[PDB]
Amino acid sequence: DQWAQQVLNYGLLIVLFAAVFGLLMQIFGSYMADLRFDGAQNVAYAIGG
Amino acid sequence: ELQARIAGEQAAIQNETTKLQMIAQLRQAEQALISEQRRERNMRILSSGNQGMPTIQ
Repeated sequence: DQWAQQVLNYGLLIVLFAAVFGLLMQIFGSYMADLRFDGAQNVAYAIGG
Repeated sequence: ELQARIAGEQAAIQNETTKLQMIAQLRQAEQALISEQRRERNMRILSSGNQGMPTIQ
């Protein structure tokens, strides 16, 4: 019973982290890929975001 | 005549001395201008009038 419970625990962990981490890390990657130190973007806005 | 020729030669060397002083002043001015351009670029990057930021899409 305990072994099955731990298997379920870590399976749910891997599912949740796969999905949510992929989504969040892709969003962060896109945002950082748009970042530029040109004269047109506010440095404070970009770093704060 | 030779004395006056040598005097003119001294005047020419004086003129070169003045020219070298002028060149040194111009060198200093050029360095100051390069620094001014650097600071203009820095101000342009960090200006608070900028309104852009990355977009989430």
